[PDB]
Amino acid sequence: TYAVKEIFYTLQGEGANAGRPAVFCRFAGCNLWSGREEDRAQAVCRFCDTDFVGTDGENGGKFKDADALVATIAGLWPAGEAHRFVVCTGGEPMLQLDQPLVDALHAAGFGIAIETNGSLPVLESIDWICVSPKADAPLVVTKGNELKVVIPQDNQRLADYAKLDFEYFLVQPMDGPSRDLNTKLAIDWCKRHPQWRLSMQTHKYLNIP
Amino acid sequence: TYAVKEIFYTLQGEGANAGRPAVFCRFAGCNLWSGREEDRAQAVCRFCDTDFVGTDGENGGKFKDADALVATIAGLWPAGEAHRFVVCTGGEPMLQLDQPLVDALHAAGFGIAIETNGSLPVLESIDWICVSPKADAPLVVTKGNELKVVIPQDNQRLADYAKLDFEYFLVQPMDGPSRDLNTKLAIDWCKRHPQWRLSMQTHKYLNIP
Ligand SMILES: C[S@@+](CC[C@H](N)C(=O)[O-])C[C@H]1O[C@@H](n2cnc3c(N)ncnc32)[C@H](O)[C@@H]1O
Ligand SMILES: C[S@@+](CC[C@H](N)C(=O)[O-])C[C@H]1O[C@@H](n2cnc3c(N)ncnc32)[C@H](O)[C@@H]1O
Ligand SMILES: Nc1nc2c(c(=O)[nH]1)N[C@@H](C(=O)O)CN2
Ligand SMILES: Nc1nc2c(c(=O)[nH]1)N[C@@H](C(=O)O)CN2
Ligand code: SF4
Ligand code: SF4
Ligand SMILES: [Mn+2]
Ligand SMILES: [Mn+2]
Ligand SMILES: [Mn+2]
Ligand SMILES: [Mn+2]
Repeated sequence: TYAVKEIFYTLQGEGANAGRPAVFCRFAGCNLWSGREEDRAQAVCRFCDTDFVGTDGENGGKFKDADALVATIAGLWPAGEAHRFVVCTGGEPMLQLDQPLVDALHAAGFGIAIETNGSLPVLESIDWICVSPKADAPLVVTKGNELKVVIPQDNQRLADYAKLDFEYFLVQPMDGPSRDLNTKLAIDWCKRHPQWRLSMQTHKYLNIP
Repeated sequence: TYAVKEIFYTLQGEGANAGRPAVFCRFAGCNLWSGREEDRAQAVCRFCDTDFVGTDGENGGKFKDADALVATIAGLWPAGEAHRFVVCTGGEPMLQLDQPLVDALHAAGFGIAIETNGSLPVLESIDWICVSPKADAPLVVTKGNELKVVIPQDNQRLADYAKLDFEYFLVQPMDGPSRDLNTKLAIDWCKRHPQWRLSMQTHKYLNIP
């Protein structure tokens, strides 16, 4: 049984796959923040820009089983077109994403990517694993496809992240009152340490979902 | 002997390698346009956003041999740092880029990328080949790493491009009086034909070289 905030079709705005068309499956609930504004100031993750509370969003609800969720996802894809790609996000998707859902998606010709905070173990049958480490949470996922670190955070040990087993290392400017400031920092960080790449939140520049 | 407009260190703003730190070596001169505004109206490629006329730009000039150019390129890279990466562009870089320069760059630990219009045969020892087909020009390069097509151009057979031997198929909005309009078009194209991914000129949004 799966609780989902919203499901929509658009372009991936972040990371190495930015610009790629995908269906976004936004699971509800996160392990690092309740999602209520009253708890934000005391949460483990405090900079979230997302509403993952409830199942009242576009195409969002409580789903019977795997097949029922896949039917909604596959129905948003353009008819007759291939290159099927779903991004599982939230919220923290590893609170709900299980092997039978992964298998049902693979069966429906989808490649599966995940946006996860790294605090939970992940299914390695997932095709694209994106980890965004929170500085005050434990990091148990130390291998994957891209490590997308939102900067700046306090207690952040940025250089240590580059010793982990990932293909791509990205820093992403923290959105908020200082997005312009943080963007210049991220750019500077990459030019000083070219192992890193800049991940822009392009969907906020294109004004698309 | 190489005629170079400008050499500068920044982030690659376009394509699959967007956000990646790179030295740009912008070669002077193109075969699809003289470079002067008087000729733009009757040139083969008529939408260029770049100045590639002359050798007066930053770190520009005429270079005695390959070793002199490599020295200037390597001197812009952060000291004691690896992941060396140069983007050869222009201008049409395949007018001047040859095997000695390619070998000298590799010997200096640089991975080589090229931005080329596809009208001239490329050196297949180049590590990243980006081809941007011009609709009214011949296309003699039909295999490479990424195919980055600027849309809309007239006489453009867009879907035909998808059947060429490339790894990534990107559409990039034509900048000009209709950038916002062309961006809407590009997004819509990718969502209709998800084999294609969106390529933004992110450096114009970050306001960086
Ligand atoms: C909303 S999270 C959902 C997935 C999971 N909870 C995680 O943190 O990876 C999706 C992505 O957006 C990033 N993100 C969230 N709030 C952000 C902010 N204010 N600025 C920049 N990126 C942010 C997260 O770091 C993560 O990479
Ligand atoms: C200036 S060209 C130099 C390399 C080569 N002459 C070519 O056209 O690929 C660099 C890149 O910028 C793109 N470009 C040039 N003018 C543009 C414009 N007005 N809008 C968007 N992209 C543009 C080209 O298509 C190419 O991919
Ligand atoms: N288009 C788009 N891409 C995204 C986001 C988002 O809100 N929109 N936010 C992040 C997410 O929800 O995983 C990362 N990628
Ligand atoms: N940062 C940056 N990246 C670029 C461009 C440019 O002008 N700046 N223009 C294009 C180029 O000159 O190759 C593509 N990539
Ligand atoms: S872990 Fe991810 S989903 Fe949870 S609050 Fe932080 S950014 Fe938002
Ligand atoms: S081929 Fe490239 S460099 Fe030449 S005019 Fe066209 S966009 Fe500019
Ligand atoms: Mn988001
Ligand atoms: Mn909301
Ligand atoms: Mn340019
Ligand atoms: Mn100029």
